[PDB]
Amino acid sequence: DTYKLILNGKTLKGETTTEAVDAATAEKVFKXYANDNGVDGEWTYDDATKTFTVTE
Repeated sequence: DTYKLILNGKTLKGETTTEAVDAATAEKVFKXYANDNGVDGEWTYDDATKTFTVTE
């Protein structure tokens, strides 16, 4: 399935999707997009849209 990440940095904002078998593969692609943009923060998940958000 298509999983999405919304990257909500303080100033650096972005979005990305990855095709993955499970959510917690997608989350661990997304944490390493997030951290390697140099952006960390609180993490949420929306099951209905398969979308993570990291908010700095």
